[PDB]
Amino acid sequence: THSQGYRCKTRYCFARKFRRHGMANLTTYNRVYKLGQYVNIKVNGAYHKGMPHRYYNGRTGTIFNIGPRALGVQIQKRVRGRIMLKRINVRLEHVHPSDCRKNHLERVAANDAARRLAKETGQPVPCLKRQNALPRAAHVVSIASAIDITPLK
Amino acid sequence: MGIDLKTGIKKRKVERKEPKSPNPYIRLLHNAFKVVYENTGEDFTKVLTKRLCLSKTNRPVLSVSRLAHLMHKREDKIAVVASTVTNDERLVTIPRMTICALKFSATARSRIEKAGGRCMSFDELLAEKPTGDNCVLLQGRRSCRAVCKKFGSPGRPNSHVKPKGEHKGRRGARGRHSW
Amino acid sequence: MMQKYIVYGRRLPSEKFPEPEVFRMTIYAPNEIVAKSRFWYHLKSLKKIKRTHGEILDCQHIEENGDFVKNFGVLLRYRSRVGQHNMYREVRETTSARAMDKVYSEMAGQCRARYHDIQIINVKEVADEDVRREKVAMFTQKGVRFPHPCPYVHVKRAARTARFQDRAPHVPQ
Amino acid sequence: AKLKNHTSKNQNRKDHRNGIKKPKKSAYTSHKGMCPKYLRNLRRSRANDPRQSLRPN
Amino acid sequence: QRDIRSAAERATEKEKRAALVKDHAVKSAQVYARYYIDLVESEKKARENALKNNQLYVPDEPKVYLVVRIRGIVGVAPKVRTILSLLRLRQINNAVFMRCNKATLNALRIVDHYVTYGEPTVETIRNLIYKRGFAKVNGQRIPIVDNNLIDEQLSKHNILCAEDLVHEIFTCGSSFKEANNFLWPFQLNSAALKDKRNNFAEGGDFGYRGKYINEFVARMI
Amino acid sequence: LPHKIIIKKRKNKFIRFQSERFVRVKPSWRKPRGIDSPMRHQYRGQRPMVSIGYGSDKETRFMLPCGFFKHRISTVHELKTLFMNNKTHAAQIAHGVSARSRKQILEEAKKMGVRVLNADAKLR
RNA sequence: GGCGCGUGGGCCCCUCCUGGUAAGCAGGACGGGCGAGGCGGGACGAUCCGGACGCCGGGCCAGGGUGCGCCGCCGGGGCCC
Ligand SMILES: [Mg+2]
Ligand SMILES: [Mg+2]
Ligand SMILES: [Mg+2]
Ligand SMILES: [Mg+2]
Ligand SMILES: [Mg+2]
Ligand SMILES: [Mg+2]
Ligand SMILES: [Mg+2]
Ligand SMILES: [Mg+2]
Ligand code: NA
Repeated sequence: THSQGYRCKTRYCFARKFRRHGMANLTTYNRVYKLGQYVNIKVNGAYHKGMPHRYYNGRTGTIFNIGPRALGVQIQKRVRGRIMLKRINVRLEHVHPSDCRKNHLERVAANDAARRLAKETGQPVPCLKRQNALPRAAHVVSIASAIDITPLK
Repeated sequence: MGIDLKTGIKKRKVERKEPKSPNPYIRLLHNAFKVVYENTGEDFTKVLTKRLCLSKTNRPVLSVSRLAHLMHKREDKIAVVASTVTNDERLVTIPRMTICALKFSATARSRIEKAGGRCMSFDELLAEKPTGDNCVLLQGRRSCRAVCKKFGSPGRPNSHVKPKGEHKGRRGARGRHSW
Repeated sequence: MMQKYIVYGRRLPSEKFPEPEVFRMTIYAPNEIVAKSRFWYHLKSLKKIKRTHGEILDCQHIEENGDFVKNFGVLLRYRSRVGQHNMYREVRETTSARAMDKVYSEMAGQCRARYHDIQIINVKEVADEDVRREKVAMFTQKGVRFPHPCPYVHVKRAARTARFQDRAPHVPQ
Repeated sequence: AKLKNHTSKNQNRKDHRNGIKKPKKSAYTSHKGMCPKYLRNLRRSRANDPRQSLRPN
Repeated sequence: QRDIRSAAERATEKEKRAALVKDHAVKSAQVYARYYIDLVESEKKARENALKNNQLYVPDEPKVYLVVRIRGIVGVAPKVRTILSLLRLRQINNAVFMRCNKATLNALRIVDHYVTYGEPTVETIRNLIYKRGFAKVNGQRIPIVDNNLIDEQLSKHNILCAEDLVHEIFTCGSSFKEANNFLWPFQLNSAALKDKRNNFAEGGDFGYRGKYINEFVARMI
Repeated sequence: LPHKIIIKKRKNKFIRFQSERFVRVKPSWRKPRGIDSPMRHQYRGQRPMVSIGYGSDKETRFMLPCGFFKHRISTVHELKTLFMNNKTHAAQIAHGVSARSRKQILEEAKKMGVRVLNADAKLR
């Protein structure tokens, strides 16, 4: 039919991975979260309390509440021609920290370090801006070529 | 012909450029201050002309008590208001100040004349300080109207406004589970 | 109207292949854009190198002479409406670029095969003693003669301008 | 007499007509569902700070 | 903008600025003619020297394209509409300049069947700017007929006359963005085509043409 | 006074749709408004439609073929006043003025050097 | 942000599907069109191929074509009830 129970159409997204059944490792409980941190949502099918809805599987958001046992996560959801901010409570088995800012943090650190380095020696500051791949430059190649031909059918 | 003009472009906006009032005094003042701004480019004059174009619902009145409270660290400056100045009987005593307004109540005018203050007209402000040197521009609270407080949907969970008429029942008016 | 091009190409150097091997091919095409397209077409299929992973080192146009007449043998494969077939053809021309035009026109008129439906395997010049087809052979001999194959065309061509004439012209032979 | 049951044919075009509206910039800092003990401590720490307390005198 | 100086001071300073611009124009024209000749000669010499040593000389890749819109405005998909808006190609037979990166190249590939593009020559660029050049000033379309306008609007980027503008376009210098956006998109005459429906590679008309863009456009200026 | 040459973008009048087939439909212009109307769609064979664009150059709008601007009067006083710009304005006597008044007005106008467009009327 | 109208029988094309022997049949999906889009072409058509429109003079030319009706053609290679 068409019924829309809380867990409809979850035959594949809530199943365990191959040879990864059973209890979760203990790193999922003793890692530290702070307000404003970016996290990912991935549902674990062996834990049935604090489970988010199928819609939130594979989204990223920020922490707005640190609780005794659950976290509060803010997520942007599009509804028709508008975006709504949804706040949900998730238990620890369904949340992982997100590396969506690691590249920017490393870029900032490197930019500052390079700026410090050349100043002490006085060397000119290089360009600290990313470049989209530019066209190739002039160069010279050697020839030991192999003749290529088309085969018969 | 034959061009695309609706891809990264939005519809035009409508704003007031003229006072819209039949009163000839307001037309004269608006034109004079527009000329002054044309010949100097000063920001005070630009904001003044814009204010003179506003409608009555967007020009709330200002009291003498509020004016006194707003001139605490700047008693020597001139307060400029593009609205009427009313009286506040709740304030027994008022200090000495200079105010330029569109209109004054008879009582407010008399109270200011006593205490040694000065009530000024926009004509004299134009004559003396066209660019608003040593002047402060002030306005009232635009959200004070009783009509403004009834905007929205009373029956929704997240609104904080009251219905418009008189209601005597209980369904949906006694908590989130009154429905 | 074809030209002949020599194209050089290589895969871009990688960390585990600092100096990749170079490949050379001979292409007949109407211009150099088409020549490079066909080069990449064959390199993708034969060496597993796409245009995005490689680079073209040089596309050099080569002009022949064109004074005497030679016999050319062309080996090709083309796709029909029922699969693919091999084919050998013989043409008589002054240049190899001019022989390709004749071959393409014959394939279009007789088999209904277009430029992008044909693959030229090899083009070589044949001696008069090893010709395979009868038309080329009969034209390779000495002291060959025949009357004009279509003398009516001259008379027909002149009637387009002189619409009305005072007698029916004869066809000289 | 049967009529159509459902179509979403024109709905994506209507959504994009005035852009996709973003949320307000105050919805990100609401206290709507925060832990009460944290909120109470934040209130008392501010009030006792001389440099940021709004208590008169 | 309000000026404090009197009329005579403005007149005198204007004359001084005009003289400076004229001198700069003459110098730059001479320098750039020499530069173009030298570029061609050096490339030839490199080819010969490499050839003696059983080597191939691979020249530089194109840095700027000239892209022209060849298809109309009826029945266009949304993504194509957006991309064509971002290139400033809003009408059929308009043309623009474009720098080459992976970011721009991939978008061009997505809109391929609406445009044709290639690498221009100095002569094409000069003809386009001299005969069909207009400037975007405060949202108006102002004709370019003398070097005073260029100097007034682009002096802060060391661009003082038509020769500098041509050189900056051709070389894709450090001030390509400002110079390119200073120009209004070119409104060319109608185009002569072979077959609008297919790619140039297979005998059609849209896509990459290489150097044939020069003749294709020379018919249109 | 010299002026530019007068151009009329259209010489004929705009006739209402289908007014040649019925006496009850008058030729004065009305905008067609039917759901199937063929003149609303403007198919190739229909008659032209009114629009801004046929407008006259505003340098010569309202100018008579003689090159003057028309001014209607009915009294001798109306003539004396508001005819100091006699360069561009000519006088036209209203329909209902009688023969005696017309005589007086013509004498005054001839004295003042003002042109009269309908000078020959009521002269038998 | 305020106030307010019309609409709530839709249909067609491209590509992807479901029921049915099938249907110019019935039911769904991304994008476009007609509805509410003039003009040229497809002999002839609401939707196909081009092109989306103030009133005019001049030039260039898309799509489609160039025996005569009816504006506009030749040259070259092959086949041929
Ligand atoms: Mg319905
Ligand atoms: Mg198509
Ligand atoms: Mg008329
Ligand atoms: Mg109905
Ligand atoms: Mg049907
Ligand atoms: Mg209808
Ligand atoms: Mg439409
Ligand atoms: Mg004819
Ligand atoms: Na039509």
